[PDB]
Amino acid sequence: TLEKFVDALPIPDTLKPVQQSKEKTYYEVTMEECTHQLHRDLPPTRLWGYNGLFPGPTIEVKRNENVYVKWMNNLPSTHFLPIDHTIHHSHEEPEVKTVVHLHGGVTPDDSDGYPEAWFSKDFEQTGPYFKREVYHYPNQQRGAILWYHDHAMALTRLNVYAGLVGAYIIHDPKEKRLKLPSDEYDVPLLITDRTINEDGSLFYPSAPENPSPSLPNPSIVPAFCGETILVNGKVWPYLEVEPRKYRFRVINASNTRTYNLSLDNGGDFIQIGSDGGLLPRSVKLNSFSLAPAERYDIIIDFTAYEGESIILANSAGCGGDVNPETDANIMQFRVTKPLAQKDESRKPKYLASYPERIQNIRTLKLAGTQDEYGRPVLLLNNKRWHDPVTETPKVGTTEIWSIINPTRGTHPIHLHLVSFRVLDRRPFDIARYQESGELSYTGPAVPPPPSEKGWKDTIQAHAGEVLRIAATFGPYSGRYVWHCHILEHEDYDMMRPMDITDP
Ligand SMILES: [Cu+2]
Ligand SMILES: [Cu+2]
Ligand SMILES: [Cu+2]
Ligand SMILES: [Cu+2]
Repeated sequence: TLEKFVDALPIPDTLKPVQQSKEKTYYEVTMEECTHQLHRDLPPTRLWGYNGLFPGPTIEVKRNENVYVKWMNNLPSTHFLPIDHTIHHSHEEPEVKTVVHLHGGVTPDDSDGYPEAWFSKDFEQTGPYFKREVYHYPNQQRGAILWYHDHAMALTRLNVYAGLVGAYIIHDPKEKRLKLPSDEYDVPLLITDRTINEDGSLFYPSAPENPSPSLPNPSIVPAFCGETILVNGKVWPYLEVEPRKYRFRVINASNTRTYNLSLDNGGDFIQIGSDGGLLPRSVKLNSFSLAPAERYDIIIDFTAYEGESIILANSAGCGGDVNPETDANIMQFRVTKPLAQKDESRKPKYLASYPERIQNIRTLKLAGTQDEYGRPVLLLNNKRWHDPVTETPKVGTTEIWSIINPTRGTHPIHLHLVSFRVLDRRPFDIARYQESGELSYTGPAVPPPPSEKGWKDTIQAHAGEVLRIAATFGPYSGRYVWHCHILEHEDYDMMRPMDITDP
């Protein structure tokens, strides 16, 4: 049992380009097995990290900066986490496959990290949709918090759990005039839950509880809940802050876990941004939900709290009620850093302008069948990944997607390429829907909360509700994906191709 708040929060260094001109910025990032200490009292942990770091280096770019990243695999030929060879069928494929997805990137399709565009060490073998070694990110999109992570077919949950996550921030110079906290007062917080063995090794389950002797071994599990919470690669850390305003880029980089965050003194956050950038107006919040892959861009004002220790707390359980001594804690702010200068930052109310013909309305069901071993296989609209593509929006057109969730839990649905607006949620009769396919509403539609009135790319589709979103598909055409971002679901098999067409 690990003592909370004994290690300082690491802040990943910002990556430096290999080459840079006015016309092009070129980066190199190599996936490496590495070892890092995750807590004062733990032996160092074997991890996989981008440039050997966990989290990977923060990448900072400007809006419209012409950026290239050569993501390279220099990993061992065998995994250290348990592979289930039964969940995917294919010559010999390598055991360790990787591909990097820039989550939220407005990105040409062959640079988006398609799950079948994977590569092994030194690109020796490549998947059937691989086109290029050096990914192109034109960054023609709103300032926002993005993040990058592995997306390889049938291995995403393992490769991400291993450590392959990092932040990517797009800065729009037109927002500088808002005077939001910046530089050292603008800090990413990548939250990852983990279970760690006494010898410092990562624990990831090789089977569910009570496995039959015919269940494959290893077997995928449908959800993972870590015993410990890390921020920026350290267990239950502390951060010393100045008594002033900070901006935090809060990223949920966990496999399954949803957080519900608050400050233990009852203090408020100010939300300034969602996945897709600044909200139209700042939103004062006492708490917020944060499902896998969601980002909240927030201001915490420590001005009136000098000397205090304030816990970033969590009320959401994972596989049970939250434990006050463990997963109810994220990190600890200590307002004990002297002011380096006057706080000239602002927490303005007016942040951005607010968020068209409906070409199509797609009705989509979240469901799942059972495999020959009795395991649940989670599916989008009862199709497998490999089935012919059905979500085929036309480029430059707007659609409404109506996501029906008759399952017992929330699924955070992510669409690549685009960000979208949230229209509403509406409860329905689950038994009736399961029995007949008939959708009968048991309540009026509810508009999104203020947090969800801007632009999103990953959205909680709660149980027994229809969620409606609207997106304009573009600016690129090509082969992308949409999926549940619970990685244990994604990999078996809650992920579908999404082809944006250009007739
Ligand atoms: Cu993602
Ligand atoms: Cu994505
Ligand atoms: Cu799911
Ligand atoms: Cu994805």
